[PDB]
Amino acid sequence: VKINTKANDNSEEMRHRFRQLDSKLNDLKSLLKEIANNIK
Amino acid sequence: FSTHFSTLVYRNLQIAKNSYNDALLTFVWKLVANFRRSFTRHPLQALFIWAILQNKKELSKVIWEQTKGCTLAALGASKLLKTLAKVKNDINAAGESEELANEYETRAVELFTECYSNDEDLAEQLLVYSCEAWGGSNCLELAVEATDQHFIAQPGVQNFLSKQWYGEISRDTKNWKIILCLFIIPLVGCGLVSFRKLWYYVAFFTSPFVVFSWNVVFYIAFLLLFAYVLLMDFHSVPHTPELILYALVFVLFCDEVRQWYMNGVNYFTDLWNVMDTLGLFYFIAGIVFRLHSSNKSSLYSGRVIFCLDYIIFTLRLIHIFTVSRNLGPKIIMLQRMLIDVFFFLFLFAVWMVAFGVARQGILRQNEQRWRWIFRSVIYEPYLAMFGQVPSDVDSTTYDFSHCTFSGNESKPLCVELDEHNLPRFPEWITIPLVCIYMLSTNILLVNLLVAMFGYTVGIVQENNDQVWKFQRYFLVQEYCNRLNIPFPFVVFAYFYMVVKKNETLAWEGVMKENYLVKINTKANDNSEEMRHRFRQLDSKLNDLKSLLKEIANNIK
Amino acid sequence: NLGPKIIMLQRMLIDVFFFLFLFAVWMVAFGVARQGILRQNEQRWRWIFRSVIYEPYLAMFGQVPSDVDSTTYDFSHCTFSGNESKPLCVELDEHNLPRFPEWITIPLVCIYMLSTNILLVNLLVAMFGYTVGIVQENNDQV
Ligand SMILES: [Ca+2]
Repeated sequence: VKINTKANDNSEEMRHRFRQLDSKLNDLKSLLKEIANNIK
Repeated sequence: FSTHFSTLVYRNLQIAKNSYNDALLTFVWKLVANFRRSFTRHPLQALFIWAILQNKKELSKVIWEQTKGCTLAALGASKLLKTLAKVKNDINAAGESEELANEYETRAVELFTECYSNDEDLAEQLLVYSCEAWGGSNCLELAVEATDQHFIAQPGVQNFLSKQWYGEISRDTKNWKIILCLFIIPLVGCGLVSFRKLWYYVAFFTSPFVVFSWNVVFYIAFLLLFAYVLLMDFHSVPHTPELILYALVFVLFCDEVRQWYMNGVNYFTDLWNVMDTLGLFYFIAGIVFRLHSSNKSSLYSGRVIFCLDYIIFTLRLIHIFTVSRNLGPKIIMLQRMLIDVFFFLFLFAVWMVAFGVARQGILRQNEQRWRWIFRSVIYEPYLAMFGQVPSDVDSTTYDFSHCTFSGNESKPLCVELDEHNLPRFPEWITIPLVCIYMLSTNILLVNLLVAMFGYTVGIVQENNDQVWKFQRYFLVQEYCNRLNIPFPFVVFAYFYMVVKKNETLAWEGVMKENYLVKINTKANDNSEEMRHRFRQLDSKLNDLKSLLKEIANNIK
Repeated sequence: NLGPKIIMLQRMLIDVFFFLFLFAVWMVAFGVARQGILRQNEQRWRWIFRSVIYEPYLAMFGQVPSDVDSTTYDFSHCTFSGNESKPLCVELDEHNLPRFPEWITIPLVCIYMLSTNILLVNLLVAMFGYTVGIVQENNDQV
């Protein structure tokens, strides 16, 4: 467990957070497109 | 090569290559003249040389990368750059030339690592390959005549040279057991000793290693026998062992003469050969002296010269034995450290002269004898620095009342003429000066040198090993030039000789491609993809905003 | 804390071996050139070996032996006959004149003294130096 923690101590979670942010932005864009389609 | 080549560097290059002491420079000059005079072929070599000459590092690197003969091209380019860099006196051109030469040398060194690791046999085959019209010579032939000890110091090259020196002997046995196996005639009994990985019996003698061991045994035996002949027995008429000594020494002289004949130019430049040549030159004078007994004691004088040369032979004994595994490296650093010896000798000598000057101040008004003035001034402080201080003549022994005032008597030392039978020499300044000299020399200057020597070792100890490895090569090469032959049969063989006298490149290219891929991966390992990901995210956000604007426009 | 110092000597003995060899060759040369002064023929293994070994062996440590020829000049005490067991001798003087020339013998004494007493000895201290600090860290473990 200690070895795994040392390996994980890289602290690169910002990349995953950015990926999640991009996914959320894509979801928002898809929701906007769906709203536009529903309006039309 | 004529129009775009220009003349700024062409004139200097031609002038320097007219007499540059480099065969590669002569070949380059000939190629340049042919290109200008013209108005396998190896054209890409000429193109690469052109690229290198005007200090175009990126263009030269690309052209080299395109050329097939990457390793040899890089080696020779680095050699030529280092050779021609310093002819120009510019402080800017020299820096760029040195930087490019070092970059290319390290580039080739790092390239060869992957090739050696992937296939040792492929590397071994590649190194020994005559080039085509581009200064044809093997890899190590260029490397050794290029300095660049870093390339030859790499472990793979050292292992190759070790196996070459071993030759037809398989390295699977302890060194001591192999040494003992040299002395045993049959190899059948020594099953445990790894001779190989009567035919195989005769294969053993062909190893240069065994030849070198036999040579040192013979040389030490010769030294001992020659010393016995010189000192133990000497007569007006020479006798059997003396004649055999002449025979043996002429055998060695002939071997050295053959070595000189093989390489005349480097013989004079080489330092070690000079000492043995001088020793032989004095030895022939020794024979001349012993020829005719013109005077009753005229033979002892020549025996003196014989002995003086014997000293030089004793030194050559160490000279030849230089490289011996862990023993050899210690010898080299002494050559570099001799500067400290020189400086210490000078500094101590001046103090010696002053103390000798002040020793004679006690003595009589006028020595009037070069013999004793020189003898005393030199000899006395020379002991004091080592032991048994001489000032005991004046202080420790006070007055011994033994002086030969008359010049006829050859008696050491004297005392200044006593006044009214009273010893006039005053102690109150003479003895303190003795103490000052003792303190200055025995305990300060001596103990300085130890400290000095200290810094000389640790600072330069790391590099020393490399040099030793380099030196190792030379001996191998030498014993590779003479192959294997016993000394007495060696003389006869020399006389007889005097009477008589593709796929690897493709593999290297593939390895170079793999190495370039590795270099590209190392460059790309920066791991800066997050910037590109952020740029893509911004582009996606802009696209979403544009889509929203388009939807709004469609609604309106 | 006493024990660790012993081990490093075993590793450092290589320096002792190398120094012994290098000093021995110089010793042999100087012993060769010491006997050049002496009579044409020693004809006695006993004294030739005794002198050649023993003399430079002191010179390297102390009380240089060349005082037989230079410092003491000629003592006029030689047993030319082999029967007499007397140390040392002088080359047969020509017309009662000591034939041994100083102008080369004494300089050689000085060269040997410089080579051995102050250079080869003071080398070993330096050498030993690097042997310690480089390997001192590991020694404790052993
Ligand atoms: Ca030689």
